Amino acid sequence: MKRTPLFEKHVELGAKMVDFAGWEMPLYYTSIFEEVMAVRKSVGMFDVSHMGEFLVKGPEAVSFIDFLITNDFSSLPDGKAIYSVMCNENGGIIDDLVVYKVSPDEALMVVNAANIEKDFNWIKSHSKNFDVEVSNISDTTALIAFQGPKAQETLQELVEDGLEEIAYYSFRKSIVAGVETLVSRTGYTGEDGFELMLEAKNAPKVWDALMNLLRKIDGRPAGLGARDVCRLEATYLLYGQDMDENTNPFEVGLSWVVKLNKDFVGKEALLKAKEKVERKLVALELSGKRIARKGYEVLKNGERVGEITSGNFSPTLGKSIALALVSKSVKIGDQLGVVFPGGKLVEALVVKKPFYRGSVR
Repeated sequence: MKRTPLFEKHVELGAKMVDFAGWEMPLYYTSIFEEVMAVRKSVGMFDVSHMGEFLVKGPEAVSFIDFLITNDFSSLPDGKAIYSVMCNENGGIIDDLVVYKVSPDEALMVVNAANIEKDFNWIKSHSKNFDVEVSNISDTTALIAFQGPKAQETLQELVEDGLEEIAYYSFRKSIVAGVETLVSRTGYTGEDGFELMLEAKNAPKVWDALMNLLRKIDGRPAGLGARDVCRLEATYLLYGQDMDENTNPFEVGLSWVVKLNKDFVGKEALLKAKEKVERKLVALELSGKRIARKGYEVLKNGERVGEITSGNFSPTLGKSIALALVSKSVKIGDQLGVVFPGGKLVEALVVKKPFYRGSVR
């Protein structure tokens, strides 16, 4: 499996390793629940160096990005990032991502680990008519997520610039624990927090410095187990589980990242798609302790209405929770049934999204 520049650190901390998108990653260090608690109460630090980063440099960086993504990038000012999806000609989601507008001549794209190759090939196969050069810097770049209600007050000590100034989804080049870092107020937890992008060679030192601070505030390093629990609670999506090329943005609650007033790949397909949205992604709270998994059939009074996309147990709400892609007819308050292996039906209630809103700005 692929190894992050922090692999040795994880093993040393005694984390239980798991395979994620071909990467050898920490499922947890102590326990999934203790790590989720850390994120919800103090600080949870995640190694997300498996994420990919692409650089788009050139006079037409802005137009190129605006052409590739569904969200409006042509308006973003320097130092601002944007969440979006990138669609194919048929409106299918190739991947969701975050693009940083460094300057009119430079944009940075952070994409999902499992999609680095697919994404990069797609982006490069579309740079032809744009005065830009696209490069993949993933191989030498690391990314650390410092998340929690106490993330800022804890991290400040090591950052030479004021974190307060950095607004939600804004970023700034600064120095962290003595190394150049691209610091953004972004996250996947539902709590306040930042992501620290840096040269892979400097990841070990930054991680150790941060670990030092965590022990002081009773925070903790957090693995993929806690990452999935927190993102699901926050009701954020995970490409491949909740959406893929067989779903368009409107079907999974991402209409807000699609701006049809501009031109982009998949535009025409999406105009038509918007006219007939036949599916939706709903939040479910199941009865019992069993966790629903992707693919489990979801029924309404005995008739199929869709299927589970993501499932897990939320210690924050003390409930088995799930996301499910179902027919447009399903509404909040409905009593559904989830078919577990062996045909066992488990009751589920449709609830308003998101399950939980923390300290995120």
